[PDB]
Amino acid sequence: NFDNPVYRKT
Amino acid sequence: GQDRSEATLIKRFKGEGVRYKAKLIGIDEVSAARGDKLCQDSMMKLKGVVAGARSKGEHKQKIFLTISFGGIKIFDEKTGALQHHHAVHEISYIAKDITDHRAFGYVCGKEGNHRFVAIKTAQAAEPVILDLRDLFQLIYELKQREELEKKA
Ligand SMILES: O=P(O)(O)O[C@@H]1[C@H](O)[C@H](O)[C@@H](OP(=O)(O)O)[C@H](OP(=O)(O)O)[C@H]1O
Repeated sequence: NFDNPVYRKT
Repeated sequence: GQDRSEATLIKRFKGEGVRYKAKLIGIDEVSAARGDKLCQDSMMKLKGVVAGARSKGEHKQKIFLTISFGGIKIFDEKTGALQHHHAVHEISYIAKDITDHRAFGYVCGKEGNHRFVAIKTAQAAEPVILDLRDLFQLIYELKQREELEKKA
């Protein structure tokens, strides 16, 4: 399980 | 034990990228962009629905998903038509199904529109999850060096 470092919450 | 060097990964994810055979478990609306528990609860729910439909003789849709600089794309296997496309910037979290070595899911969408997409891979899910990890890290690294465009 991991977060996407290039995700844009905007 | 695949080679995960930068040059190799770039060739791996460019264009159509990497294609995997699988089945769509389902898509669930979730309240946050991330969370181990959030995803496991969603996976359990979607599978619960699948089990209920299977008892009625239904089957999960056969698909093939690709991992590329374009993010994750889901194609219908029988027709080859693109049905879902989630760009790299819309994917916020990847989660393996701790109860199934052949299933994983991901959360996509912007704030207020998060959805958990659940996938049942034909083979083990690990290589797919690892491709996503490598893809994201590579894009982050290329963007930091400002070379994404020169590689995609
Ligand atoms: O043997 P049974 O009881 O008929 O049940 C099938 C079995 O669990 C398969 O492994 C599963 O495929 P996956 O492992 O790829 O999910 C299939 O799903 P499907 O019906 O959605 O193809 C089920 O129907």
